Amino acid sequence: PVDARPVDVSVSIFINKIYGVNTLEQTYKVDGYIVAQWTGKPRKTPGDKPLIVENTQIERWINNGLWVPALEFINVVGSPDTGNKRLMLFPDGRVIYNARFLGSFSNDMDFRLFPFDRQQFVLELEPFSYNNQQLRFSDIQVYTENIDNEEIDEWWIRGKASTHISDIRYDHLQPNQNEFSRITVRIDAVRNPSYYLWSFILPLGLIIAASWSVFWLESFSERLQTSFTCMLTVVAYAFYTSNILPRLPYTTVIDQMIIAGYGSIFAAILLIIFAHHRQADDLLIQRSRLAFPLGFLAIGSVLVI
Amino acid sequence: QLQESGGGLVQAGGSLRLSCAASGRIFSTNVMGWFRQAPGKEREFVATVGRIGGSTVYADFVKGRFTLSRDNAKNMVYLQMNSLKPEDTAVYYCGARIGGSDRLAPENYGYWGQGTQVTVS
Amino acid sequence: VQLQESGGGLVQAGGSLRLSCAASGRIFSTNVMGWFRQAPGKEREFVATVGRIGGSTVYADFVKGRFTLSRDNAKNMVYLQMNSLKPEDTAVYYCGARIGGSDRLAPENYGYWGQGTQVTVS
Amino acid sequence: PVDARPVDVSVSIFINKIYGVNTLEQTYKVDGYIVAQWTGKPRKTPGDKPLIVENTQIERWINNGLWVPALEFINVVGSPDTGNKRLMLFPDGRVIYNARFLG
Repeated sequence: PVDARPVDVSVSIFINKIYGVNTLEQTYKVDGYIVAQWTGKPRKTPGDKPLIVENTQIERWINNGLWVPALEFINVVGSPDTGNKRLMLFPDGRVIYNARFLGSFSNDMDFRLFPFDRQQFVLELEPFSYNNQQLRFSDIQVYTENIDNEEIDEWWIRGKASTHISDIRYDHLQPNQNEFSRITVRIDAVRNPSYYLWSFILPLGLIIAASWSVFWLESFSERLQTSFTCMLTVVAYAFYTSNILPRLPYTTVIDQMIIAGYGSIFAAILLIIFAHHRQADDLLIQRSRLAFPLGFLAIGSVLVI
Repeated sequence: QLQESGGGLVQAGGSLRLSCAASGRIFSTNVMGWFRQAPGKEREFVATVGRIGGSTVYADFVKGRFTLSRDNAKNMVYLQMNSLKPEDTAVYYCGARIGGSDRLAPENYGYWGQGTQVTVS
Repeated sequence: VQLQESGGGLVQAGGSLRLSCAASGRIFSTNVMGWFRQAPGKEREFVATVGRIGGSTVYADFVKGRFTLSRDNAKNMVYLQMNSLKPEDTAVYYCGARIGGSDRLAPENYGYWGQGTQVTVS
Repeated sequence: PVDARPVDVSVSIFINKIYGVNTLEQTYKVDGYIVAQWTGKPRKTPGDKPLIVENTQIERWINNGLWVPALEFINVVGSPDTGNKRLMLFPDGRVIYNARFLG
């Protein structure tokens, strides 16, 4: 008289916190609760009331034949740090599994537009051993943190949490037994560019702009020597930035500004020497005090395509 | 600025619906909480929203008798108070959480309202 | 990048079709292509695309093992063998290319859509 | 007096990511799954269907005499982080071991 239909599992995910982004590894940490509910065969409980079984005691019930399927985080890195866990067994057959978890999760993250980047933090959940003929997800609900003021937070959550329930078919695996039910949660976020605009981009602009002042010096010697102090100032600034900003395998927006600075100061050095060593006149072409910042900003504009 | 209303006199066992109008820079009603202060006693917490979605924090004397709700459209919160008893007589204030790390601490609230009196016989 | 769908047409309930999407332009591989559909009045919804790990494929919940995604990286094409059709499947089946992000199931992470192929089940 | 042939083990390895290169230590992290499949002793299973034995229930089957040989990563530095693991036990004696690892 068995029931061979798939077991419908309802899932709720409570996300406490997302943090600890690691840019090079493209990972992030998630702390929260996972709640899974399904209906089994009815049972007798003490006093015909719901029965609570915590932590180690859960293992005793699995040994007695209680079915408690393992649900794997597909995109977790290593074994997640599972805290308290609990089962609730109802007389009518309901079974609810609840667990606190902390894990590091991976996803495709693109930081090229840093510090103005947007990211999709994703949770992917799937049964470890049971295909969708035995265990299928029926619904997914996600509850996040109530935010007071976002100006203090590194990331700003734009929009409600998106969810999906799909099927994953594996070729490497009877017919119709190679398909697993998967839940996908997505939290869209946008970085807080404030800190990076005032402490990094703005001071770097004043530096590059300040380097354009070499054209206002009234001597070749003064123009060429001060340029070297400017160059030294961009290099000293590249260290300050690299020491704080995240490591990546590609350049960001700030990295390109720094390169633009190197190019500006190097270009000015070639112009200072050409003007002075092409003729014997020089001071008049050095009156490019306006032409240089425009050419930089001009190129600076076509870089934004 | 915050303004309370909905207080008054009620018979032991009756109900009241306090209202707190919020005006100004307030992105969400989550920051708002209810307090009460009887004559001679200190201002004690009553209710505010919980950190995680779906949760609400209530003082231990509430015992399920009060219910905090919010109308983000009108940018407001309501304290539905039932099964009132003489012990609940006090001035009920509405506050706005201005930082800190304690939802239940009056020290972390500013912009208090004038308060609205609740009196139970 | 330019995509062109093909293979649509009319069929009765329980029939079969084989859609084809030809990619022309600068594409790193066919892994980035995914099938979507949009019936009149309904949103454009995900149908299928390759999985992150080799040998895996992501299918919408309504597929129920009926459709099967395949690819010819040489010819730079992906195929969708649709079987056991039903009236509910009638829609315009587009072909998108994942433009980034980590939600293969999200149309917002796709682009370079084609003109679409109409499929109708009676 | 006739010896038994060796047990053949088919292996499938699934590699999710290779990251965390440490140049000085000449190491790198690898996250994936490992599947090993062999034929052992025939056994009875509920309804004669394939049986799924997950995680800590595997050790109960070992104590009662199920043979599960230890497969070692020769070039793993330290004990790898094992997540979920699973045995699929068939009546005909087949065993499929599936485990998640990070090392």
